Amino acid sequence: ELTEDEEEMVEKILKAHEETFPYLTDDDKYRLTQILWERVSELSTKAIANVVDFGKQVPVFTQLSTNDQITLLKAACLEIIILRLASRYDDKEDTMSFSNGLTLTQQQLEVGGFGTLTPTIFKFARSLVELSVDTAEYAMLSLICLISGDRSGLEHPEKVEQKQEPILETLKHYVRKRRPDSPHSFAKLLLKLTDLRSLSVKGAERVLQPPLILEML
Amino acid sequence: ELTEDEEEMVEKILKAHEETFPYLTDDDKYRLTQILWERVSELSTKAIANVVDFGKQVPVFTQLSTNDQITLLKAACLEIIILRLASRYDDKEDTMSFSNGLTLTQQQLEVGGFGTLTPTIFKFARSLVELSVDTAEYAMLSLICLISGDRSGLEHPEKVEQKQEPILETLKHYVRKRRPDSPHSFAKLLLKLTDLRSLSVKGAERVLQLRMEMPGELPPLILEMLD
Repeated sequence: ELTEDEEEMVEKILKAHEETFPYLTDDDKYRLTQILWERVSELSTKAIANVVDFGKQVPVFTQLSTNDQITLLKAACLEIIILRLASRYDDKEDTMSFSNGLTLTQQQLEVGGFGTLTPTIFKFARSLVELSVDTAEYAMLSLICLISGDRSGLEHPEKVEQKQEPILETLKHYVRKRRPDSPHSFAKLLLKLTDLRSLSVKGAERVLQPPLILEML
Repeated sequence: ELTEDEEEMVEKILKAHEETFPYLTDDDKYRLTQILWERVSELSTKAIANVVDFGKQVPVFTQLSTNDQITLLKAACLEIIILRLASRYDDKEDTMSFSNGLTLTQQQLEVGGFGTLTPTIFKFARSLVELSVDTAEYAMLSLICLISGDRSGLEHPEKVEQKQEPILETLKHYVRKRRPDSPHSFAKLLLKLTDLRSLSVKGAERVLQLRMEMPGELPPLILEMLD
């Protein structure tokens, strides 16, 4: 249905996601018993560590200068974690899941450490489900976040943009193959990257209210 | 060590140690004159810092999750530093010497950072000199400490274990090369790891009291590990 290279790209990108963001409800989730943002903060360390590994597993990124890898990961990290979190949203049950299996309702999150943002997080995640976004799309779309040539202070921003160009074409074709009917689908998907930038800033604000990892040279 | 891979592995692990643990008596060691703890505690930062580098530079360790790297490094950091500090124990003069060259005596350390542990540290270090332990064997034991499947909270403890096994076999053959006469030396060297666990757990207890109840809590890499 699609180029041979591209299908190679999808699989490598998917596989990189899958290896560093395993599937859920096999090794089931749990719904909590009882105000408890302790775990949420706990899982942050591991969550970021995994996004790093995601990049290690995708030569393209591995092609880039070590400085640029750090710069892009620094800038991308929270965006990709949010996208992952959205990825685990359960439409049926109106819940979100952490990599541990901890599963929480919107209201439980509002009261805990997710604030007034929680509604806007859920709306976004719901938006992706309307667009029938799949694991492959989540992965590639993250990689588009990672390899973004507008980050401040890159050594070779032009190189970064070059590396980004094939994933963009691949995403387009994959989306087209899943959605031959709807020519709007690709634009809609990328513009959720815009949503994610804006959402990311707001989420970061609430983080306030990686030095061992940074030692990667 | 037997296979060409093993001899290679020794060289790699040895090299990484040397790269992160420079030789001493050259940039010679010196004794100040008269208190000392601040001198000791500052040097902690580098000491930790180099162990991180040791991990950075080493076969296989890099292969595993970023998480597991972090988990193992936190877990193993004090054991490796104690082992390193033992390497520099001087048998004639009864001294332990630091990065800089600063060299000290058992009593000085008792007043210095070490306190009640100091006797048990020196006992241990004495024990390693008896077994005639060399730089390469020190480097292997550090990685073996590092690559340890038993540490709590690992993502893939089975892999960490599998990654450990060739280094163990390699250490064995190397020990066999150096000690054809006594075949129980490899067993003896392993049991020193069990000593170092116990020694390390006591070490941590002192670190917690001393650093927080400290004039200066710094710095940024150093905090994360001990925590």
